[PDB]
Amino acid sequence: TKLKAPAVLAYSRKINPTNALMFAVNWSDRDNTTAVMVGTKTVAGTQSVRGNPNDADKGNIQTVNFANLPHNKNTLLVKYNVKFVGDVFKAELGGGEYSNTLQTALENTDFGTLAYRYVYNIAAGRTLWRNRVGAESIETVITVNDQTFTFSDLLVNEFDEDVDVAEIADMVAGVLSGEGFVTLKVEHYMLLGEGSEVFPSQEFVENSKLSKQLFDLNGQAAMHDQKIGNAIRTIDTWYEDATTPIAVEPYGSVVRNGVAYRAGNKTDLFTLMDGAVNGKSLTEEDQMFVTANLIRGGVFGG
Amino acid sequence: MRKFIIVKNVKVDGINAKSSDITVGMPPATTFCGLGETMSIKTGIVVKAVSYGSVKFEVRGSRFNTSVTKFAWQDRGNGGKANNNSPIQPKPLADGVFTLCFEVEWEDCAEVLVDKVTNFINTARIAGGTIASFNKPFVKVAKDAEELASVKNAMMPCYVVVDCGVEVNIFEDAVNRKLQPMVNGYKKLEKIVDNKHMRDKFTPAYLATPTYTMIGYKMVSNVDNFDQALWQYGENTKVKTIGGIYN
Amino acid sequence: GNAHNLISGTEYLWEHKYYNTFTQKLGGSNPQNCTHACNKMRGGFKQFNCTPPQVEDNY
DNA sequence: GGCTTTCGTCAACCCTTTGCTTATCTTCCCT
DNA sequence: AGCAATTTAAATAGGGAAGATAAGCAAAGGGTTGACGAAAGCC
Repeated sequence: TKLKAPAVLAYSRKINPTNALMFAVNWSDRDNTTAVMVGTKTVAGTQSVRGNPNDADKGNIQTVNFANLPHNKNTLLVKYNVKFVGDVFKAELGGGEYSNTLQTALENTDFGTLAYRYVYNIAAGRTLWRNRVGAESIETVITVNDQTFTFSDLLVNEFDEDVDVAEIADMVAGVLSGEGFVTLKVEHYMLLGEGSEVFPSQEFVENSKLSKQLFDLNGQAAMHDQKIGNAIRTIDTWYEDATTPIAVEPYGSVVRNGVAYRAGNKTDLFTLMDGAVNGKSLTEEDQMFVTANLIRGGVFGG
Repeated sequence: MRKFIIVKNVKVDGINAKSSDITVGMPPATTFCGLGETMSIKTGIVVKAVSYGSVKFEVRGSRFNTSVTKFAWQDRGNGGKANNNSPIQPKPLADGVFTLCFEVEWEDCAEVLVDKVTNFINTARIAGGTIASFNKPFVKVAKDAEELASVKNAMMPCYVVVDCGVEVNIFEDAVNRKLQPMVNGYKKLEKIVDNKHMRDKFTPAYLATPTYTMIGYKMVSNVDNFDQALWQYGENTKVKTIGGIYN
Repeated sequence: GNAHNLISGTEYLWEHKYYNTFTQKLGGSNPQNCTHACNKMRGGFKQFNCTPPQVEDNY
């Protein structure tokens, strides 16, 4: 009598960011929006591969895409548009009955602090991945339906209580609890410094002469929307022995650390979804993790 | 001293691609030799050989099956069954743009020869296919061998048929040496004693099984000897090239 | 048509992996009214794909 | 006495997934 | 109102880093294309 998940069950992304375009401004005249071009440089060094103490001194020439602030502007600006979409339990590819019993298994999830963690990850500047390391201050300006919100000092590791993140998260959770959508026009101003080096997203190219190739929109330095969205959904502090917020994944998995924080401890998304559709009463953190996966999206079947 | 008339880019569609039971595709040299003797009958210009090349040729269908023809209820006495679909006997159809080059011997001006060949081709039918279009035929002569090659290269671009001969049989060498098989003629099995259901009552008739030779496609300029591309009626109830087996 | 050509050619060109061919079921929907070989070899007879090479127009 | 219509009779597979060829070009020379 | 000069040489070499991954679903239908033989009204 177990309610098996359909193979075709798939949820769409309901936090849609745009490609985060990266401009250069000063800290005073932020309207002087000059775009940061990706340049290409070729750099000489040494090959210091772990298992090669022979090629060590031979030399190493690498062609890398670089992006820097110009030497007349000390502030990096990052412009993007988060798009929180409601209707969060209607799986656009899933079955009707399984998605309906998952919806009526997850009506009581606290959307307020889910939306607070999303808007906090926007406001504290987690969408600036390496662009926050080394900065006098990080000013986040979010336009939410003709309402400008200003953010100066927010520690990104823990989700502190403040009234502006809660104010934006009020209509973000109102969207995520029901229908409609809300658009967050985000502008980040990092006082990086005069001629400082900025960190755009890097593309994967297989057979290319470029060692590192950055993402460029018509030549302008930019971040990928998936990197920005990963930084939105980096809210998971509810897994086993949680010390830092990780990205919401179906297996709680990060690739760089080489460990899945929710695989092998029956806290992965699929076990809690099968528990939700089979009468196991979920916890508040557990429901919040499952709903965060449902608005991250993904196909969950087979 | 040799004379030729070339009809270039003979776009023909509706070609009966069923060359035989085991060959479907390009019409064989028996078809084009039959076309040559057809003009020997209608126009009176008696034709020794025909060299034919394929500019374009597509058999209607997929890469493994030909598109069958929706048959029409045309036999007598099967009314009542006419509302249902007519049964399909296998006849693949094809389209083809050809280039033909007829060895003729002529004693008048080239204009009346061109007009006679044009008036034939306007009423002709290449392999059961309606001749959709054709360029104005032009007369070229092969006084010597360099002039023979001039006529040869005047059929550009087309893939002519060269005979490569039978070693053991058709299937074996088609896999081994990878050459194409086609009908070079027929083999007579039995005399036909009933001439009532035939085209003529006086012309002697035989049941036949198509003999095949193995052939290759080479572009007309890459053919060294034009006599190896000119097919003609041999005296073995078959057709053959003037130059014999292509080497 | 030669019957030995049809049957032995289908068997050989399926045996010797010669795939430059067409396949035709001869009798139709139910080939037992045609011929015993069409009745039994229902997969269709192998005939030679006699298409010549094309001339590319853009040259 | 054929003759033309319609109904009954007799069956049973192992398939495979592009090349075939691959285009008609300057030396002497003197006017 | 066209005239704008000639030769001569364009650098040898050393390097172009590896380590990770490259999803799992579920679909992919049949509808016509039958000729001989045998009852059986019908000129």
